[PDB]
Amino acid sequence: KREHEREVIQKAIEENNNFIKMAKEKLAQKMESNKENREAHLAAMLERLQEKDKHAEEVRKNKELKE
Amino acid sequence: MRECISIHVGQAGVQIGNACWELYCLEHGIQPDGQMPSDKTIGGGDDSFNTFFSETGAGKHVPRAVFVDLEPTVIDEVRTGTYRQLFHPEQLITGKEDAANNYARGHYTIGKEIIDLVLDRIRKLADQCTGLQGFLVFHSFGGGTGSGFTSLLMERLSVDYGKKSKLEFSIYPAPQVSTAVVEPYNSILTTHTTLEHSDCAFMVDNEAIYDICRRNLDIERPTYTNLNRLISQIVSSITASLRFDGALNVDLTEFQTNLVPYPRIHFPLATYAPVISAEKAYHEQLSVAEITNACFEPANQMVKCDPRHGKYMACCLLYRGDVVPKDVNAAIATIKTKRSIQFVDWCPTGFKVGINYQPPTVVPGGDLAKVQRAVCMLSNTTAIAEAWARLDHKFDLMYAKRAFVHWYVGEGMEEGEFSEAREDMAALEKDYEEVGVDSV
Amino acid sequence: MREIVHIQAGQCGNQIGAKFWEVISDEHGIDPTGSYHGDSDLQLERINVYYNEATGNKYVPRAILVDLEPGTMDSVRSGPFGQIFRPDNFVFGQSGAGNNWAKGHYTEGAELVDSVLDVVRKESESCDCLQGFQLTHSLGGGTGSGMGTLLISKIREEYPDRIMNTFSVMPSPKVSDTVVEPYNATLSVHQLVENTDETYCIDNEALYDICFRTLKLTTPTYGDLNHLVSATMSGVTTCLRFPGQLNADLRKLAVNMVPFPRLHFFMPGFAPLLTVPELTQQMFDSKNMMAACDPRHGRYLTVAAIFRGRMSMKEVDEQMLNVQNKNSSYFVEWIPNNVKTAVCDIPPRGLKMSATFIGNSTAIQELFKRISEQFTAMFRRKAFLHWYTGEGMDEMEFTEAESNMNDLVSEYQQYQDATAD
Ligand SMILES: Nc1nc2c(ncn2[C@@H]2O[C@H](COP(=O)(O)OP(=O)(O)OP(=O)(O)O)[C@@H](O)[C@H]2O)c(=O)[nH]1
Ligand SMILES: Nc1nc2c(ncn2[C@@H]2O[C@H](COP(=O)(O)OP(=O)(O)O)[C@@H](O)[C@H]2O)c(=O)[nH]1
Ligand SMILES: O=C1NC(=O)[C@@H](c2cn3c4c(cccc24)CCC3)[C@@H]1c1c[nH]c2ccccc12
Ligand SMILES: [Ca+2]
Ligand SMILES: [Mg+2]
Repeated sequence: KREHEREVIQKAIEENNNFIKMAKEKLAQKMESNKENREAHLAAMLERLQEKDKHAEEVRKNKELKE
Repeated sequence: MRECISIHVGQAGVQIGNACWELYCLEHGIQPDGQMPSDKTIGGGDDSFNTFFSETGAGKHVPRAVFVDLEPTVIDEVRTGTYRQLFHPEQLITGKEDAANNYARGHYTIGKEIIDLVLDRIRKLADQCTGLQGFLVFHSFGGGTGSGFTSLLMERLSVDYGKKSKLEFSIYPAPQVSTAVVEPYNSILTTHTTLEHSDCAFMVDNEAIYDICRRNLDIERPTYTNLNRLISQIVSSITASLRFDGALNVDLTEFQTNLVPYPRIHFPLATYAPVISAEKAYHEQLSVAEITNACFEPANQMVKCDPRHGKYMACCLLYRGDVVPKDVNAAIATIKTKRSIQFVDWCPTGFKVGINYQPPTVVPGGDLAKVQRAVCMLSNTTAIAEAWARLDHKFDLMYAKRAFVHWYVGEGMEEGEFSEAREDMAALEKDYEEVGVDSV
Repeated sequence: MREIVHIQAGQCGNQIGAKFWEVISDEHGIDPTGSYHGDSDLQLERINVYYNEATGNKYVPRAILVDLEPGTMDSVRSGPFGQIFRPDNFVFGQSGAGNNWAKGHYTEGAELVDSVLDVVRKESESCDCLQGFQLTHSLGGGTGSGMGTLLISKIREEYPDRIMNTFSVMPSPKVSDTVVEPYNATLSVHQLVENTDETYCIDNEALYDICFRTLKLTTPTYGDLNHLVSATMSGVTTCLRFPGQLNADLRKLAVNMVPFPRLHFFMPGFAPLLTVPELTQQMFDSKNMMAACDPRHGRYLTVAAIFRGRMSMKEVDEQMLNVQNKNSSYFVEWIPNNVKTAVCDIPPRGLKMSATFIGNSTAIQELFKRISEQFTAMFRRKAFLHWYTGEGMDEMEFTEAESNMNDLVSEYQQYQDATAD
């Protein structure tokens, strides 16, 4: 009986810690994933604005090469 | 001991907090500067009101509360308001930019920048507790902060405080006082994320409160102030057992034992009575039987639904004022033989009763009449799932076209989170359907 | 606070830009010297949204004035409230666009744009928390059109996490005889659909028809057209400028108005041109739209409306519910509660009560089809195309701008035809 009593409270501690542990990890995973995505979205936005600059160079270049 | 820390998140949470704490002060005879003449133990004490108020050596009674918002203008009114002396400046936390009606910004982009600070300030309150019981979290479903930041906070609180109890007062969105078209999105996302981290959540349908203010107090177009003063009375009724003592006083945790049959089934339906104007209450005494019978009038519910078309899994009556058990039992006996009250077959049908002799209180220049007795019924009904159904439908209409989803994706979220959240709600609607089915 | 940085480019942009500042400076109760002489604290509650506070309680508009020709710059400085604008925020070239988009976007403007950004950067760096930019310009010209869209792209590079809003004036043969305008418009739209979050489609065709047929003004002046614009711009920014039941910013407006990123072209409306039921029916009437489009030729994705003045709010709520019910077919059902009503206690100047309307309607395609029709009529003949290729442009950039605006139309048509089931 004493042995069973120890196993019950130990199980309660284990499940409590497991819940804390999983919650801490599930959150870290989410904030990381969200950081990647938001960055990749802003990075893509800047890349095609970069393409608009490169294009403008090719336009101004094309002008002086027609004179 | 048995201290309770309140956390008020976003505009709705903060402004409701203002109403609640103002009401608490008047019920306990606490002045706007925090002084409480009737309290003879200076600088401390183990009285009942100490569950919600700490004490400084100068005799100031300070709310065990943190106010958080990602925008400063709402809390700035608290900082310069009537009860500005009540709170230590560190209890009032603000950012410079709100979540813009976006769950993603409240949970990730903007919220992550202030989450560590909030937890530190919460920790400072907890370290002043000799026996912290749990947290009470006030927030809206629809706001970006009330939605996004709350769910982040709830997750972080489960990590930092383990299985310490966390209760919710959640404002369910209504079109009459809507602030964004994406409130259904924010609602579903928060409910999903917070579900595992909340032990009990009291939803407050703004349309229900809007209707009651129009119908019972004859307010042609209720303001947030009108809604909040009514809400604070319901909140006061629920927390009354924690803030007062009495022979017939029943602790909220005991009601909670009956109200939550399964972890996910933790959304009680609140019903309050009497809500009546001064004009109508004059020369008009509402008896115990009358206010108790009013608890089974759907028009008086905090959430729009029809319990008469559902099944009960618990029924609790929280009385306050001039009330004795004899009149309660008589009123209940009458009601049982005249109302559509049916329980599931796996639960006992007895009503759990609590009485706090401390009479109801009203705020100066308010609309609510001051009455000698009031009652708040807390019932666990399958009918509350109707609130989920209405929200989930509005969610489906927009998400089938992915309307407004790009505002969330742009903040780093994925469509998988939307579908994951919606499936959890679908399972929750199914859960409430299953518990209502008769046993084999 | 939450600051908005104002920018006005080209002739048209500075005209309506100056008018906008004249009107709201009056509403917030400040004189051309920048001093406050009002009576209500509500005028200064959210004043920092558009104004910087200088020494001796001087309120300076957070505005940047731009043009490739120094002519209009003298007009503003000499015009009323000319002494309120920050002198250093005046950025002017000497060239002049000559209604050439390529000059404003790639040549002349690309040489002046950096000195504009230096002023943008200086204003922005002082902000407590910048929420975004609002630009006033026309799409028919060369500077405000060509260089205006260049600035947007350049500003979006340094502030990709800020809201970009524009008050774009659409060209109309009823007002401007200039032939090349449908080129400048199409090329501008090609930019706005990609790099702006919200665009108020101020349509000269609509502005003309209102003055002529309703206000009974034959041969209407630009002053007449702008009196409509100013009243509109005043209305749609009320929620940004004053405290109310719900306070709004550029982001919260975009979230609620734009269900899909590209579909961010609003048709504004105004009423009158009374009692509550009268106002509500007029603001939903096609005659009161500042964009030459019939809303009953499409469906509303989202709708925003202010009612200004002291009136029965119970009545306004009932009438707005009334209109949605009687006109339910013209609001998409797959977006629940897609109509919101706002209320400001303070009325405009002259009117005891008014109502301004912001509609994200699929009927806006009619406006783009008009431009596209005038565009392709010129492009099939390659008329005046040498003015653009002369600056180094390619025929493709015309084709791409055409097909992109074609997609915008068909995309508006897609969600018009969509159903719940
Ligand atoms: N009952 C009640 N509801 C409120 C109150 N204030 C806001 N709400 C509701 O809250 C919802 C919007 O959430 P908010 O709390 O206003 O927004 P937030 O939490 O500050 O988050 P942000 O979007 O970042 O501003 C709306 O549906 C409102 O009806 C209030 O004082 N009382
Ligand atoms: N409503 C209005 N439209 C204008 C005004 N001035 C010019 N426009 C329009 O703008 C177009 C000409 O562009 P403009 O502003 O002159 O080009 P820019 O000054 O070189 O950028 C025409 O289609 C006009 O209808 C004005 O004061 N009010
Ligand atoms: O103050 C506000 N902020 C917002 O986001 C606006 C809004 C638009 N929709 C909303 C919805 C819900 C709630 C708020 C808003 C439904 C769809 C469109 C709202 C507003 C009402 N009338 C206006 C007039 C001018 C400028 C802003 C507004
Ligand atoms: Ca004490
Ligand atoms: Mg807020």
